[PDB]
Amino acid sequence: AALVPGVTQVDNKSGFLQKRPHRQHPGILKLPHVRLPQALANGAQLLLLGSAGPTMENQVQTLTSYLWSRHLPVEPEELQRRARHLEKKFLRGAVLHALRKTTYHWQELSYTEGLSLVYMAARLDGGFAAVSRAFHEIRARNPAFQPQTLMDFGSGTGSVTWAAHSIWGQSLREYMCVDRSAAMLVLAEKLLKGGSESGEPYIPGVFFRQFLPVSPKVQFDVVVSAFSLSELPSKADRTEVVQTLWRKTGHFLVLVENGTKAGHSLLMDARDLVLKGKEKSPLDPRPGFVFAPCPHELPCPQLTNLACSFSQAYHPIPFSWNKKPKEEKFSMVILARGSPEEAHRWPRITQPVLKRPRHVHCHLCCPDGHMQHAVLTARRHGRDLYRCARVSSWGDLLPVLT
Amino acid sequence: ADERLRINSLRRWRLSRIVFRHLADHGQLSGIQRA
Amino acid sequence: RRMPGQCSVLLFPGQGSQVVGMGRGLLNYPRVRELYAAARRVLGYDLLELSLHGPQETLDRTVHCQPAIFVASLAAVEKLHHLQPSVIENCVAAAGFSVGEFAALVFAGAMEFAEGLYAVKIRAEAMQEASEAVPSGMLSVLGQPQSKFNFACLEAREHCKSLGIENPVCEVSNYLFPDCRVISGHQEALRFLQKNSSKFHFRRTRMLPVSGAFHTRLMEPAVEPLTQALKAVDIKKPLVSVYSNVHAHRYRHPGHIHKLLAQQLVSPVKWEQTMHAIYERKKGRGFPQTFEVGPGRQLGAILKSCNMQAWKSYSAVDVLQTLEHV
RNA sequence: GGACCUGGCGGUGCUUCAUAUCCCUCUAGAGGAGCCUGUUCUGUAAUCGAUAAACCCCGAUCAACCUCACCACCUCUUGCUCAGCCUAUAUACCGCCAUCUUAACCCUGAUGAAGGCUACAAAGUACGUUAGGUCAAGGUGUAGCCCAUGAGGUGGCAAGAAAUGGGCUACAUUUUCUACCCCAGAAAAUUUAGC
Ligand SMILES: C[S@@+](CC[C@H](N)C(=O)[O-])C[C@H]1O[C@@H](n2cnc3c(N)ncnc32)[C@H](O)[C@@H]1O
Ligand code: SF4
Ligand SMILES: [Mg+2]
Ligand SMILES: [Mg+2]
Repeated sequence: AALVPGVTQVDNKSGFLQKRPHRQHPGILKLPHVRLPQALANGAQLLLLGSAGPTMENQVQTLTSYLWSRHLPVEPEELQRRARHLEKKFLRGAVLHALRKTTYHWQELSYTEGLSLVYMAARLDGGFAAVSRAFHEIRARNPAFQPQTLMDFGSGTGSVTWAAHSIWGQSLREYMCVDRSAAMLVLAEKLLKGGSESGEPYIPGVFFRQFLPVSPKVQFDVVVSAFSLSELPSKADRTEVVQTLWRKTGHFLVLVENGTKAGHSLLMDARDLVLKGKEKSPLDPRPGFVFAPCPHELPCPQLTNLACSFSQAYHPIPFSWNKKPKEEKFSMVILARGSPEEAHRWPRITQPVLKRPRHVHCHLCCPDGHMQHAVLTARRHGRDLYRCARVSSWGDLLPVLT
Repeated sequence: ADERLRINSLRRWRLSRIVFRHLADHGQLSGIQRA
Repeated sequence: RRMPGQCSVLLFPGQGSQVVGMGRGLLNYPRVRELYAAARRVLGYDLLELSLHGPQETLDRTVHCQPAIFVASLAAVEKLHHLQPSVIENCVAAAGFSVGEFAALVFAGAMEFAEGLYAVKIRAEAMQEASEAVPSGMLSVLGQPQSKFNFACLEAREHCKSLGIENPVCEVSNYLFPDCRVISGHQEALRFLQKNSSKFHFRRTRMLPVSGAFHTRLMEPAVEPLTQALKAVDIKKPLVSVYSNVHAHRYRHPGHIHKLLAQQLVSPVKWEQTMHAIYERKKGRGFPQTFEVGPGRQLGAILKSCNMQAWKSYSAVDVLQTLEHV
């Protein structure tokens, strides 16, 4: 509960309210509709001139829905509890058949040359928008940050590399991109060279590797994993990767997944793993804290039954099936080295803001670790804070103190 | 209703398409065959 | 409510439609002699003699053509009323070109005859004085798809800047129909456009026989006179939908005709937009009858270029002769 | 360490041809005018925000001199009826739509890994899932505010500029108008699909 009617007041630092309107309040983090770079948009279409007919529309849709509805692989432990429960009810072959149903069949996707094109036509634009929104968080609240180095685990189509260039292009000097699939690496380099096998890379310093380097000595300023931890075959694999990524993180670790229950639970495992440091004597002894979106390091209050996701509207790459703008629903967590900058953390709006006559509905994750459904009105809370919430939107911060 | 009609003067199966298909596809709707 | 096809739209001509013999064929018709007598009363000279028998050179002077066109347009309205009462009864829209707008309002019962003549007289005199103030003119240009108009205006201004003048003027002054415009400004700029048509991709160019640059900022000195003349006049609510030229939409409230009529004096004429606002409709829908009440048939050709289908049901009121001696 | 067996070669090049999808080939348009929108930038204290709820009554339509929404100011409240709000919730249920998951035998090799064909013939035969959408032709509950998320009043608000995406109109001589329904008279470059 970070909203007490009549007690909580807006936080006026930098002499905000006097010096600026309410529509530009510092908790505003909304990003206008994302347009991809023309070089990327042109390159993607050129690579698809061979086959972009009616079959491709069906293929792109099938892949998009399949990836969206994927569940995390069922760990064995979950499997025996389901097995015994069905066993007691029946009282082995019958149980297994009843276990093939009511359980999710998780399969590896071998990203070959064919399925790599379908992925690029389905997730390049969507993935780019989600990562751009995540990076906007780091820029907006810390505009002095000028990273010189970046690593991207699970670099399928290079969306992270392009998004990082659009924000920190004047200071980044190295883009390490890791991806086990040869075809995806082949596709990602074509996209940097204007969609042709021969050309000059549009971004300088991109390094492509097939295996994740494992060494605490080499440490990157921004480590990014976007829509990649969901492709790992088990929780042990996710545990090992996230530990390595954190060990090689210099300032910020940006993890982004789908805005589903499977995605959100995945990131809360990684969030707890980094926060609950287990290494006895790490090379980098600095602690970790959640830079965004959580205003606390306490357990997620929405992880029980609900999820936590955010939305970013973007303009899809022109195709035979992309006409109207789309929305990218994603889950994110950003983990930063060091300690929180100050004690004046602000609630996060984690759900669409509903504007109604003279009152506004905001669902806030508060610094104390609890969600608060606040209906803000001018009479109860005040003219200033009501106007701040009137202009706020999904994924913004609410500047409230005491 | 009637009052509304008066002042104005002074101036196939009723099922969802899918439920139709299941009944139609299972032969439960008389006379509706597939071409 | 009414099916399109039994209603009618009246189009009132403007500058450049005068012709010697205008008024013959309307003189015998009802009420016309009284209109011309009132025109004599208000102006101070005989429009009837000048229009029926003139040198055409006094008739081409600005001070004389505009009131003549105004009175001839209204006389044609009475002629049409005598011939076809239903058409005047079933009138949906009205529109005038430059001075014909003053006529349309008078037909719509927003102003009275004497008020309109006084306004038009002051307007014409002030416009003639403004044209005398600085040399200028207008050019009709028909372009092809590769023609850029603002571009050509820009070099038309660059040339005269190189010659040396305070703020050379050259801009599109009339939008008539697709790829046909009238540019207005200093004669040197228009001569530049004429001699560089090939570079500017202008298929045809024709200097209009006009005194000066109408519908540009060069006529700013004439704005303040007309406003005064219009201040006394109490403009009522038009009975029919009478369209404007400044922005090409139906006048909403009478309290804004006062300033829009003076703004038209120094603003381009949105004729093509008005024709669209009157005649645009889906494929297959019927079109209203169209009557060009006044001298000439220029608006007929403009309508043919703009909308052929609407032009199919177009007719012009003869103001030079009459079939039957009433 | 010697000999052998099955291999896999996530294989690599050349030769020839089948070589359809895609090429060449054929038809048709798709640049330009005028307006309405999607997104961006700028600006405001504010929403070029909406009419099972207004102008508009040729087509359409904009702001209407309407009401709701917004901004700045104010007033009342035990009020209406143990009042009132459409305020949230299908991220509560149901309904409805949609996503995803759910062989044997016989021979050969000395009875080794192993192998088995010749036609004028030589061992071969037989339901769950979803921070899903929908509160408009549908329901069952659950929460909120009640000196205001209720009821009123006084003013204001009705944007500006581009680059690109889409859409609506007219665009003619093999045409147009009248009579007829075809022997008359008067006018005047890329692409995109498609067989
Ligand atoms: C779903 S794509 C991520 C897309 C990318 N983040 C983007 O925004 O476009 C995941 C990639 O991770 C790779 N991958 C899967 N398992 C991996 C592993 N164990 N180690 C390294 N890469 C892996 C896959 O080859 C695949 O290309
Ligand atoms: S912002 Fe709040 S609800 Fe979302 S993941 Fe963080 S703690 Fe959970
Ligand atoms: Mg839902
Ligand atoms: Mg408004």
